[PDB]
Amino acid sequence: MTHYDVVVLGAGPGGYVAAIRAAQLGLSTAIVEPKYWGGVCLNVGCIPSKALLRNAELVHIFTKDAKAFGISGEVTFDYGIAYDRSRKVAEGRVAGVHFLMKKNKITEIHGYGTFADANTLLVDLNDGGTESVTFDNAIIATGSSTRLVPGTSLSANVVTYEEQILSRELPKSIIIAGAGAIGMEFGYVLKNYGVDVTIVEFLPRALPNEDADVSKEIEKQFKKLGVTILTATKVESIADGGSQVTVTVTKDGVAQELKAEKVLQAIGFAPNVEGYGLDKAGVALTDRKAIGVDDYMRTNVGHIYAIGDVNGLLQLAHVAEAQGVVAAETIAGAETLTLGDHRMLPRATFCQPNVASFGLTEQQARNEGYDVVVAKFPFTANAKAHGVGDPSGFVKLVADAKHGELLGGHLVGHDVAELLPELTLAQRWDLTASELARNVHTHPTMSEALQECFHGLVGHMINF
Amino acid sequence: MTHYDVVVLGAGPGGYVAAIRAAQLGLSTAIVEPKYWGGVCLNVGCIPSKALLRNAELVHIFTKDAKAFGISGEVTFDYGIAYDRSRKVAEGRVAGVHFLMKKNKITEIHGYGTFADANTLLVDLNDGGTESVTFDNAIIATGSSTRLVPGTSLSANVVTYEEQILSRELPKSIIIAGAGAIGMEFGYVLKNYGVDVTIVEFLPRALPNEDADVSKEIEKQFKKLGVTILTATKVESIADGGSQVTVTVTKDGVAQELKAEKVLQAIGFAPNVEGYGLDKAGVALTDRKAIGVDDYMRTNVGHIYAIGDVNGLLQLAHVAEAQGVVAAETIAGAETLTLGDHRMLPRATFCQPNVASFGLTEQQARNEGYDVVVAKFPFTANAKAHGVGDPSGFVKLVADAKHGELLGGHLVGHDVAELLPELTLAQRWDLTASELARNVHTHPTMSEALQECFHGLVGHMINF
Ligand SMILES: Cc1cc2nc3c(=O)[nH]c(=O)nc-3n(C[C@H](O)[C@H](O)[C@H](O)COP(=O)(O)OP(=O)(O)OC[C@H]3O[C@@H](n4cnc5c(N)ncnc54)[C@H](O)[C@@H]3O)c2cc1C
Ligand SMILES: Cc1cc2nc3c(=O)[nH]c(=O)nc-3n(C[C@H](O)[C@H](O)[C@H](O)COP(=O)(O)OP(=O)(O)OC[C@H]3O[C@@H](n4cnc5c(N)ncnc54)[C@H](O)[C@@H]3O)c2cc1C
Ligand SMILES: CC(=O)Nc1cccc(NC(=O)CN(C)S(=O)(=O)c2cc(C)cc(C(F)F)c2)c1
Ligand SMILES: CC(=O)Nc1cccc(NC(=O)CN(C)S(=O)(=O)c2cc(C)cc(C(F)F)c2)c1
Repeated sequence: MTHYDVVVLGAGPGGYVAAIRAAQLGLSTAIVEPKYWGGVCLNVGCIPSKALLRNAELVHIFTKDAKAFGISGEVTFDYGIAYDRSRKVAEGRVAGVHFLMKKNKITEIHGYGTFADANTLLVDLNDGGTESVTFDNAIIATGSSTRLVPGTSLSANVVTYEEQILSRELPKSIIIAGAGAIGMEFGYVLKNYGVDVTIVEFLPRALPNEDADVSKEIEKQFKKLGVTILTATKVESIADGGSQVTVTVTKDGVAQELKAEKVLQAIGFAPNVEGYGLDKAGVALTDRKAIGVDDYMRTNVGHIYAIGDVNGLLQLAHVAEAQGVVAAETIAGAETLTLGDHRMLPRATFCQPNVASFGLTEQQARNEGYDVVVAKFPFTANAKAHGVGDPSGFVKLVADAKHGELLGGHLVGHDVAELLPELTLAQRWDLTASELARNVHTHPTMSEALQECFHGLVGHMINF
Repeated sequence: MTHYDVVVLGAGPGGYVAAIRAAQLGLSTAIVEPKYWGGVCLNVGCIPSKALLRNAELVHIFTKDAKAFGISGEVTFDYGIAYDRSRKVAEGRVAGVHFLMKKNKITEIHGYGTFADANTLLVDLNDGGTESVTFDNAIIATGSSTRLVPGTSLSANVVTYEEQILSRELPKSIIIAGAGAIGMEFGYVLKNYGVDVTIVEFLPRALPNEDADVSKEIEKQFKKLGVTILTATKVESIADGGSQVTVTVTKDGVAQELKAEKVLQAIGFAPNVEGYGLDKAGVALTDRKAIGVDDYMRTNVGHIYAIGDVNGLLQLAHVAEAQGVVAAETIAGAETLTLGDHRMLPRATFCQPNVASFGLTEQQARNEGYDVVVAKFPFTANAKAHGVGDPSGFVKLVADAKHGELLGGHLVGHDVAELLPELTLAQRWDLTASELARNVHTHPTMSEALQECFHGLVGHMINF
């Protein structure tokens, strides 16, 4: 029944960063994790997927663009080597998490935690033992799990991201349920490695959380890649027949069968809230079955916090880390700053072209009553995008007309995920388009498209 | 004869942007240019060089990283096709400038302008003949020319960037005089296309304007590429023997002869100040033979401005454009913002890894009496850099300890030229390290390294 100021449940990006921050602030800290040090993100998520996406991008270059770059010769690509590299990358970063745990003198507890009451955690140790731990504060960082299409089940040929990303061998053909970031990214990797890919989306646009202009562009790019995207299409049932999987869908009010060797379920993620005594701690769930929190990540139990995907606010790694910092700082009574409207946080999808966005879409800002101004600059007017060989896409900024404060930003193009920091910095610290347009951007860079958008928000664009 | 509110001399990025902004402000504008619409940058500079650099980077990726990416096959690369694409990119961007001039109702005058007095310009027209233009304001935007090693001359095998970048065929070997951005970029392109490359630099490090830690890292990567860099070495003579060029260099009083098929002179650029009647307009030069200007780009003649490389302040394209906007706004009496100390402006070099920086180096900040705080984050601790396959390099931020105000930032790594905007926005609008550390950066991106540097400036890094 050892005692810690802080016990962290789960060691994904939210949990292990919260534990570092608590340790930095002088708090005795323990973190409890049975399986994934670094969580989903480092083991089977962000880290390995970005390695596989880079490999896929190089296939797409040394295949579709070789002639235009003066590259000649018969090239072959081996997905197994891409897989192997992704696992070595993941393993190196996981070893990093353990290094940081030791550097900060955080106690690792290798097992699964169940609450006995608001201040007691019982742990089933990976070695078979059972141990108890008490705490002054708890940080729940237990993540989310894949949501299955209602009525369907997993099987040999019907998999979540986890089994798919851990496969060294690819199928001949796949059907991906869900056109969010995960489904689109897997579609990009598999199609470039020669898998027939169909992506099925219930809403009428791929990447339906994005601005509709962005959805339209990414649909066009994926069609050119040879991916079939079926939008406004409901998956009714999934039947694993062994040698093929049959997906029954409704589209245009008509039931139709699609067949493939494999099916990836990627329709969303549900917070992990069952099976570890949240009820014994007294912790309340929202109507959506996420752990409710306030702006300081506090649950309804004042000394128990919930960070990362388990609160369902914005299920991304940098959000989990930032929420972990807020919780640790709030526990310690240190100066913190809350995150505010989580819609303003940045996010990206790492197919090529990238999609990167923050804040409100143009349609959302109009619906919420802002006096909306929009500036859109296409990368066909950017010198760097032509030099790199990919002038597709654009930057679209949405601002409020009273002072030119930013409401959102929507980017699609080559490597645009790196371009968000200046925009979220301005939004957070109340710099307007008039201040942003005076910030000189290096030439020739993709980032010059930001500066032309600022000009268009305040007056007239120059190089457009 | 014909009269304009504003006449712009030269149509590089400085001139043609100044003319657009003057036009936007309602001033009747003409722009005089004999040869390069888009100037050096769009025709023989930034635009085609970044196209060649992308081709070279794809050679490097296959050549050194093919095996690790699972790519097999005997591949050849044809520099001729890189060359052809660089010209097509340049020609499209020049057509763009012409579209912008007509969209903004700017009069193009196709010829070479000479001042007759402080309000009259004589134009020798390309189509034969002479026209006289009078003006109320003039913007001199006449650029710079290559400085040669004293006593040397151009010949068939001794060239500037202009003849070299217009060459469709490559030599077997080359000596590059000067390890500035231009010399390093050509060295990167030519070495990747199989040329034996030696770069000779008078100062004791390559990219000597950069922070010494950045120079050390780029020298290391170039040595791994196989480029010989000779630092603290003075070129004293260049003798073109037709079949070979002999370059005599000295270091520590010892002389040595270097031989190669070709020599590229890239030791610097001198403002263009002779031969177009500056004396007749009354415009004064600095001791270094640049046109002297104040903070609003005005020469000693109050209604004559000088922008871009001809004022020698910081000979970069985005600087020329920014100075053009200031000059045009000042002429019109519009609200403007001076650029201040030009050392704070951003700059980048586009070999791989990129180098990108702004502001003071750590040593310059120490020498000027700041209370210097430094934070350095290596890309070996960045998840995106490992996924991309290039974890080399770092981000190094220099701040003042009183409030955490940024003094400079120095980046070397994969595609880091895109990461400067947040740093220069914060420096310009007085956001300190403690405001920057709260800006959430998307995961996994190279930009997360910025956020970790902010944490180190205000406290302790988390993921390092
Ligand atoms: C394929 C894929 C790609 C992704 N790519 C990105 C991307 O590029 N960028 C991005 O920002 N996000 C990405 N994500 C999302 C990202 O993985 C999650 O947002 C992130 O991992 C959430 O972190 P977390 O700490 O909240 O939870 P998790 O990383 O899910 O970690 C929670 C941990 O809690 C442990 N746990 C659960 N219950 C208990 C218990 N009772 N006791 C002890 N431990 C317990 C689990 O074992 C798990 O390791 C991706 C996700 C997937 C699936
Ligand atoms: C190989 C190379 C690569 C470069 N890469 C980059 C890069 O990546 N990023 C960057 O920011 N900078 C880069 N530069 C520098 C960039 O090219 C210059 O800073 C930029 O061109 C300066 O713009 P400017 O308008 O001052 O002058 P210029 O572009 O030199 O244009 C001046 C124009 O004035 C005209 N002119 C001269 N005298 C007269 C006259 N009397 N009458 C009429 N017209 C006249 C000339 O014909 C010319 O077209 C590079 C330069 C080179 C050589
Ligand atoms: C002093 C010293 O040697 N320290 C050291 C040693 C070994 C490893 C590490 N650090 C890592 O391994 C960093 N990783 C854990 S990470 O997956 O790259 C990652 C993950 C996340 C969520 C966010 C980032 C963000 F920072 F980019 C990076 C530090
Ligand atoms: C409404 C409409 O149809 N407009 C249109 C049509 C055709 C072309 C263009 N514009 C260009 O071609 C832009 N170029 C000239 S540029 O070389 O790319 C360039 C150069 C510099 C110095 C800086 C940038 C910076 F913006 F990135 C870009 C506009």
